[PDB]
Amino acid sequence: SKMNVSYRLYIKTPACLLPLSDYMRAQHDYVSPSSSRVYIKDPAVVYTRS
Amino acid sequence: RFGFRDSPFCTSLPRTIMGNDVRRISYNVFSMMEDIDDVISEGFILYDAY
Repeated sequence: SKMNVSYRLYIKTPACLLPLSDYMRAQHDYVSPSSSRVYIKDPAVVYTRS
Repeated sequence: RFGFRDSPFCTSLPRTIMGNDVRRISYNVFSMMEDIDDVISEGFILYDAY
């Protein structure tokens, strides 16, 4: 590394990487609506008896 | 006059029954209804139809 490398390139540290110590920052919440919900496919028909 | 048992004929439709006026409903409004049980719990005169 010291002798056979001539020039070097540097960039900002990407936000993708996370040290193993900071694994608690990856904890996250997702929400799933209750399975008791019914999703309707039949349309609504209008009418009158007059 | 005839002698029928439980005759369905009235000389004229009662204007007042049991001291209160008999409710009158048009056929259209009666058909459009959705709470027919409550109004049938007392009875009513249907009109506006043949």
